[PDB]
Amino acid sequence: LLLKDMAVENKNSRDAGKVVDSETASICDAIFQDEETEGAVRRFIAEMRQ
Amino acid sequence: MDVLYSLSKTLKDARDKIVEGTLYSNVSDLIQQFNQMIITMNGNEFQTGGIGNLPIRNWNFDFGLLGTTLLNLDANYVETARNTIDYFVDFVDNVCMDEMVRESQRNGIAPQSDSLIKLSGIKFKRINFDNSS
Amino acid sequence: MDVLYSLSKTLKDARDKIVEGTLYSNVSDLIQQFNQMIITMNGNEFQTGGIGNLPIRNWNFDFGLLGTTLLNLDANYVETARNTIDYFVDFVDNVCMDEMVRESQRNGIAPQSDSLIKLSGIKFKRINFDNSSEYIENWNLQNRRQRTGFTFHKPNIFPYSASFTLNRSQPAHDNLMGTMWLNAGSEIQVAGFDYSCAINAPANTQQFEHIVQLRRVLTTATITLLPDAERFSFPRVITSADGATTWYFNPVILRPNNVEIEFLLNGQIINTYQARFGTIIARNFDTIRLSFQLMRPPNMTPAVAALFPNAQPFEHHATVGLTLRIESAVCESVLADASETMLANVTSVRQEYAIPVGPVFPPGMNWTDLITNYSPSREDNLQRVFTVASIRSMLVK
Amino acid sequence: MDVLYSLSKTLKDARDKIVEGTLYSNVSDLIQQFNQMIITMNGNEFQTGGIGNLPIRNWNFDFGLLGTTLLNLDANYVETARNTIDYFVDFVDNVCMDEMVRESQRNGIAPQSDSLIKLSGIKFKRINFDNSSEYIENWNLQNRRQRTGFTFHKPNIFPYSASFTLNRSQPAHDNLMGTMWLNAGSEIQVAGFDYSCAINAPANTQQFEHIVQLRRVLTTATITLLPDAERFSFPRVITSADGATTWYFNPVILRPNNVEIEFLLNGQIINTYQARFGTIIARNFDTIRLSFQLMRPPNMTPAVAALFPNAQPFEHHATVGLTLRIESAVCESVLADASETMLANVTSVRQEYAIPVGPVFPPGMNWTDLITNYSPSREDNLQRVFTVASIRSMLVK
Amino acid sequence: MDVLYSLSKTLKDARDKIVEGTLYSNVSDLIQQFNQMIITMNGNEFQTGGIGNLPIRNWNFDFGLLGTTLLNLDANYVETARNTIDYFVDFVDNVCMDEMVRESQRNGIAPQSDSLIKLSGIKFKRINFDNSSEYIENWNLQNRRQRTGFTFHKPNIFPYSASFTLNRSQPAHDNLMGTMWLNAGSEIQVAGFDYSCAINAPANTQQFEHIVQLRRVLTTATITLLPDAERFSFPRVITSADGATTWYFNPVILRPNNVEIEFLLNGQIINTYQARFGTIIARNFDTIRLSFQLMRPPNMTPAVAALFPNAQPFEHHATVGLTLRIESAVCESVLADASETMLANVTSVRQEYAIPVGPVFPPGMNWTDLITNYSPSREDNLQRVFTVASIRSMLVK
Ligand SMILES: [Zn+2]
Repeated sequence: LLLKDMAVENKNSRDAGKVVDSETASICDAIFQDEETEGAVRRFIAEMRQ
Repeated sequence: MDVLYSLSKTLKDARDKIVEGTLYSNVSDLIQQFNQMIITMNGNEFQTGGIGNLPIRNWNFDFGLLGTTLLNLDANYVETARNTIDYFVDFVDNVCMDEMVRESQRNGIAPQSDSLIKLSGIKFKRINFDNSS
Repeated sequence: MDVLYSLSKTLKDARDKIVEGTLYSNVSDLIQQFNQMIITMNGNEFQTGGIGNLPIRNWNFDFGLLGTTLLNLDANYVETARNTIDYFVDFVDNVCMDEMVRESQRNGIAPQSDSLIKLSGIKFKRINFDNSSEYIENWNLQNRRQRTGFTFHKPNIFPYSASFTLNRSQPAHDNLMGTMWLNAGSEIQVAGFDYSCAINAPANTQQFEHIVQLRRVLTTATITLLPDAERFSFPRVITSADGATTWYFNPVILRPNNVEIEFLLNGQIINTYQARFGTIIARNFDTIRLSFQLMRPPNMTPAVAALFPNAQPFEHHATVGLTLRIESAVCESVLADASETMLANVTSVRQEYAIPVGPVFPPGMNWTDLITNYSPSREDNLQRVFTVASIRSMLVK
Repeated sequence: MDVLYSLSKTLKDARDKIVEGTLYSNVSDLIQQFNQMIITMNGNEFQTGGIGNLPIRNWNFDFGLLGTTLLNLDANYVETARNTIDYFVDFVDNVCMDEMVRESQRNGIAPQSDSLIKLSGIKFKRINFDNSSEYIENWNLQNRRQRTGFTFHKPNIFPYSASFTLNRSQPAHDNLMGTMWLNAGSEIQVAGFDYSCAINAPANTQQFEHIVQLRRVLTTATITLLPDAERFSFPRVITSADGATTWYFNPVILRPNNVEIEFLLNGQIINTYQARFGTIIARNFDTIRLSFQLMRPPNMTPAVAALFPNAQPFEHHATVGLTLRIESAVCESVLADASETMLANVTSVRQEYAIPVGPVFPPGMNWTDLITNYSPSREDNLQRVFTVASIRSMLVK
Repeated sequence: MDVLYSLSKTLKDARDKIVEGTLYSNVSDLIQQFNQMIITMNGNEFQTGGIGNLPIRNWNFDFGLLGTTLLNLDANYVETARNTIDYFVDFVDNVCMDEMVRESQRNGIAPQSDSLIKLSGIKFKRINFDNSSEYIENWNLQNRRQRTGFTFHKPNIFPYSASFTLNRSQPAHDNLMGTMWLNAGSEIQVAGFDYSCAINAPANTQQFEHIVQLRRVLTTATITLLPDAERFSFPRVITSADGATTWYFNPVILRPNNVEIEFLLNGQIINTYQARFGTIIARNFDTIRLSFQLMRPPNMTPAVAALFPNAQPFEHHATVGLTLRIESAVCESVLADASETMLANVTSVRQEYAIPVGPVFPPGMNWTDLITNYSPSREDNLQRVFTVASIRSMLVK
């Protein structure tokens, strides 16, 4: 296995954050918006770069 | 000189603020500073001792950056870090001691050791920070 | 019970083979066993303590398992594991100790504590594994009604006994004949004395004998037998048999004559050695009989002749002796010896927690008292209690 | 360090489980571990020796992995393997020895040699496994800070000390009162003597006491306590305290009266035994106090009365004594004992290679000197050095 | 031979790791090994016994394999297994015993019995496995002709010897000078006596010396050396050298002066200690030499002066002594010691079955006789026989 072959854009966040696979992606964009999710969440999702 | 200072507050605020548990953003501003260092260093070779009973030790730099990621720092993250710190500690000790014994009349306020004279170099100034000690 | 055992070898082979770095495929077979446990446990509640100065700590179970992936182990993996182990350690300790104090006249061979009684339950049996620890090894072989066996360096078979027997005495205690000895642990020292130096004895020889009956049979014993009893080779002032006065013993030592050691089993001579000093083997015996004589020297230089007059006062007391030490032996029953810490562990846990004297063991787990009246109940309880001490020492020393 | 350990259990479980005829699958889990090593190694070069008479040999690695010919190994398989093992054996030996001689005051708990310092490197951790060897087991538990613990037979806790203390003396040394003793290894013998046989003493009783302070606490000790000190039961000519003359000791032995043994910990009595001879347990102590008395016999036969006149000269010297032996015990610190070869291994390697005296250990690794001033530095160095000796003995004896 | 070994570790690791409960996965690697055996055996036929009182027994093989199916283990699984093990146990016992009795001069190293000779056959080699049992470990290393080594507590290196040597004597035996000693097991006690208290000796000092030659080299020895020989500190009446009369020994003890212990190897001093009492290390030696002196006290209180007149009769005999004990050591040759049961096992099996005296071993496997004339043949036979005893003790104690 290899990962580049699965690369995906973490639509949100500075640092050209790229994430694992489609599902990984979805989830992020999803939660990002469920307003009742600790400020730490967006943060983590954010800055966490490949 | 001032250079030297940083090297430490770097490590202290490091061996201190970096521990199994802490949340991310409490090291963001710090982490950076750190890496910045490793870079400037890697490639340059050093030498301490040569006087009296002071062992002549050789130092080399070639360490990987960091996994600027994981949220609530996992144990594993630390240990891979602490291993890198310990080489710098054991380093500085030898650096301090080596410049803590040489005396110069004419100009005795300036740096003496081959170790430090090299630090006052410009290419290193990229490190100085938090001079509150 | 056997259950218990596992719990440990699990943890040991765990706190041992699980270190930052090692390759997974070294623990694959292990990891499994582990998890299997957590499962069986989770959903169970326990309670230990309640006696004397022993705290009553309560426990519950609810744990996640362990990854199976990873070629090698990362530090992080360990710490998340060690945290789970430490709760089990601190657990078992409390479990052992709780069952290491209770005694039962009836079934002193069965589980006691609310903690363990629950373990012998069937639903827990799914955890047994690797029974190679010498003690458990023998626990099983016995439960199946078979031939047990243990190993001991300087076993502790002789209850302390230090006394004498005057075969010829008189009020003044100026012309005595008899024996004095010290039986303790794995050693026997015995001296035969004759104040008259066999002056009026047939063939000028006085016969002596010392018999020691073991409370348990010893097999495959390696024994050191030496002439002389150093312990009884010096001047002494001793209390009389009735305690009313004191007598004087002023020995002069001669070589024991016609030494014969017999190791008997149920009255039968199994091994016999005639005047053989050094290392001898006694393969199976429940009794030791030492026979030796004092023979008046037929030829004496003046200095010697002067010590042994034809008439009283007898001022130098002719003495012959023997020393016998059991270096190692095997016993079918547990015993204290000079190397194992079992007795000390059991005795120490009871002392530390101020455990009250019970119906089985003598106060303070006193060895002499225990071995002197080594009843079946004391032995079954001792074995249970020694086996638990050995399970505990695999993790906690 | 732990690294080091593996290297061996690897080889042992290797030179052991790898033989002409075993089914592959009995080593599948093993084989792997092995190879893994070779890899991590190859390429890096080492330096051992470079001190005293110790040779400086250079080791380099260039090895092919291990095949897997199915269904039990063929002779050929072994030999091609054994050839590779032998280079590692001869290696480790040189590695151990090189780190078994260096000492350091500041940090004498860490790796010293160029050989080992390089091993603690991270890129090697990938080897560690099966940490069941009692010593390494305790090495780890200490790095994390917890309850360590070792097992010893006839521990060597008492520095050699053979002396006396005259509580009543005079130039002629014809009416002395005091004690003499021998503390050595795991044994203590002490005698109290009173030339006057307590003729003018209150209640005709002379009190004696002997205190021994251990340099380390012993726990779970099984101890033999016997009345009398045979070592001090015979006539002696001794040097006076000031070395200016010699006195005469002519003992006659009486039973020690009101014997009380206390095992104290930080001044507190943990265990106390009153006149109990035989086997006793002392569960945790750093001090032993033996108190005993000489009581003038209230009733004496003529022969006895004659030894103890109302006026000098006092020609027979009343003596009472005790003998105490620690058969086994547990200590949180490494110690020499009567069974382990660690001290002897370390001392022997240093002697054979003419290793110069260093800054930590006394000349010749002298045990008495070491235990007398058992500093933290000496203990950390001793433990490091003992653990290495134990790693070495798994392969080289 | 190695074959034999396996057979056991197979059963042990079997009767141990196989029980009502555990997961298959923990024995998968094991189960296999096992079956593999059954196969190789089945079809073959054996014969054991036939000598002395040893019963003759024939054995056949025709057994089913093992369910490599199941996940966990159900009680039923065990019982159907244990039944098969018990036949092998009762087998091996008979196999061991049968080869533990036969001796042979020419080739006293290789197998003897019809039972074992058949095992060394090639077709069975398909069974070797896990040789970590200290003894077999060394059995192999010796085949490949390499550096072996065992571990012993209170080894048994000194054949019993208790005697004296009068360097100055006369018919009346009233002014003797010489030494007396006891060498036995791991201990030596030697006393030097001078009835004249060096009154006419140069520098008023009498020199003594005691040399003991070991039959095998001991390495890494931890030794206790103490001043005084308690065994020779009391009054004795001894037989004269020619057995024609008896002399009187009335010792008074003085400290040994200028004590020097040398541990030599092939005439070379390897270790030397000057007046060092307590624990000392002797790293490699085949000879011990103890030199010590009696120095007449230059200053004497009246009581002392009275014991040592300028002219005979000499009534108090000045004596100095030493005690040396080898607590532990390593030997390249098998030896009896204070902990191992090997000698006792071999001796016991031979005694129980009334095995006739053979051409190699002394009657009764007498240790003193054996170690006194420890020929290569006796050692090879002893090692074979000790290794078998150790294989047997893994299953039968
Ligand atoms: Zn012992």
